[PDB]
Amino acid sequence: MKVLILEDVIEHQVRLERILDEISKESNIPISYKTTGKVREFEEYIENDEVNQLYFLAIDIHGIEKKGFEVAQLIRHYNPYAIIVFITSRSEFATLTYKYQVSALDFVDKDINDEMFKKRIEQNIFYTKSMLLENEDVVDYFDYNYKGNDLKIPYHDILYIETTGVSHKLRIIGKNFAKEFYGTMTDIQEKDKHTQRFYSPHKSFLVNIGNIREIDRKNLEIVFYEDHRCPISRLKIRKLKDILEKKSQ
Amino acid sequence: MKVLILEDVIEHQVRLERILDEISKESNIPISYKTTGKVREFEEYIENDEVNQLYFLAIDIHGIEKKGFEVAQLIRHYNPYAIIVFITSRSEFATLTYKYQVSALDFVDKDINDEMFKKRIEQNIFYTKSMLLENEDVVDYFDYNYKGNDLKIPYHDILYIETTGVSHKLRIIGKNFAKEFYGTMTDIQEKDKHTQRFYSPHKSFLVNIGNIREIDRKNLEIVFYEDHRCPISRLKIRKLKDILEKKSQK
Repeated sequence: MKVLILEDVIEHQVRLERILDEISKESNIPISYKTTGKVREFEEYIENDEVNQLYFLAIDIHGIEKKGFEVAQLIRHYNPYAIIVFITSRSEFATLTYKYQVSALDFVDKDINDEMFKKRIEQNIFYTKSMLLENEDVVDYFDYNYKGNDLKIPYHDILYIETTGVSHKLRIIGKNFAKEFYGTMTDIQEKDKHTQRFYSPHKSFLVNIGNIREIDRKNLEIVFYEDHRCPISRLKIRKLKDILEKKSQ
Repeated sequence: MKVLILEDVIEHQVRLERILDEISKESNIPISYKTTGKVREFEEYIENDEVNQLYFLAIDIHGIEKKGFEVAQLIRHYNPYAIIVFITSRSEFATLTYKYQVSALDFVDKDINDEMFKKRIEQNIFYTKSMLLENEDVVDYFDYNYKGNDLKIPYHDILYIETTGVSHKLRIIGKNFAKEFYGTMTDIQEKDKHTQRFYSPHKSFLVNIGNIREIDRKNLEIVFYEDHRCPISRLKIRKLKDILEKKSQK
């Protein structure tokens, strides 16, 4: 379980890294952390973050009050599946979270005693694991785990998956979002042989059947809901999909 | 989009519903709301029933404080990335949403003026629009097929269907667009016999029942939500259109 921490104070940096290691041994779940006080270095961290990433964000970073809210908006803007948890001594800002259009899970006051502080961040780590893990009650969600690297996003928000120049990496593209994750296109197809939620119209494209609205025969394109004529389909590959698509009833 | 509202007080239930329809016309967003006072009736629309996009909730329901949190916990249990928005008079419970591990988008106060309230409701609807993909699960679409030629476009985007010079071809008229498709006006009426979303006010026109605002008796025309009065209605057919509007939309 990869986690990201933003803290300008060395005192609270050590404190959270200590509690994280205490939980990792007690709850028997592996936790890997990356912490920085510098915004620039942490901006490169969000660039190479997990799909459902847990964030431990401060607010008053290097004399700039509400700086953490600026990076929270930035994290949410690009990743709509992030888990933003605030950790600050500026307790009065709990009201402001909503005004920043960020769907934050928790707001932890760092002035609380270590015993209750451990219990506060415990809830957030436990929520993340229990959410990502299996769950039969949850609706049709796309869960894909490739060599430790986990993913869990709804089939509704998935338009298509395309290959990348980098080995064992794929790019999931949706509405107002695009993200790179570890995995192979052959592995998803082997797991979707019965579920049948995806189709490969191109050697480098893997579309979501549920979001195919129209097919452009003349331009060799696939039109998604809200006119996303981005993936290109081959004329010979059209025959198989069209019969499968028209058999909706 | 589909929105679920939980409110026991009628005074505040109708207040939000009125504002939901007001922004629906002003920002051309189709909004279909479901309001219930009882928790058991609201839980039914979540666990045993299918999808919804936005969830507006109260906290103090039928004398039960923090009940809104308990039911919000149920929505996040079934949908971990749903959009939960709180609407309540109890301002103090704002900092308490984090205790219930509910990832709420916004906490709205009920004691604030209707000017700032409509603007705060707007923000949550504009958020849901830019987030969720406009597919079959968000709104109902006009799925038409005629001798191999297929057309699948949103119903709210259609104002009226205008006839064209070339046979077995018709044109969709929108507030910003114009799309040509193959089909017969008689074949649409034959399929929309149970659906009843299209009316024929003229031999050369087929108007969408939903986007109509007014029926001009003086100039014998049909006026839509925006100033786009182009289809023509006749006195011979105007009587059935007038009663069908008052019956369905009330």
